[PDB]
Amino acid sequence: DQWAQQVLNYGLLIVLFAAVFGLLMQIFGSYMADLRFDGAQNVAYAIGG
Amino acid sequence: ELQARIAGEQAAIQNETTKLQMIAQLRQAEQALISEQRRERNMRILSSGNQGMPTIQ
Repeated sequence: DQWAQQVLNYGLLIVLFAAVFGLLMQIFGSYMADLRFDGAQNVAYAIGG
Repeated sequence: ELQARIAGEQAAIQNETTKLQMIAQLRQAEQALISEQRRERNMRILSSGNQGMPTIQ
């Protein structure tokens, strides 16, 4: 019973982290890929975001 | 005549001395201008009038 419970625990962990981490890390990657130190973007806005 | 020729030669060397002083002043001015351009670029990057930021899409 305990072994099955731990298997379920870590399976749910891997599912949740796969999905949510992929989504969040892709969003962060896109945002950082748009970042530029040109004269047109506010440095404070970009770093704060 | 030779004395006056040598005097003119001294005047020419004086003129070169003045020219070298002028060149040194111009060198200093050029360095100051390069620094001014650097600071203009820095101000342009960090200006608070900028309104852009990355977009989430």
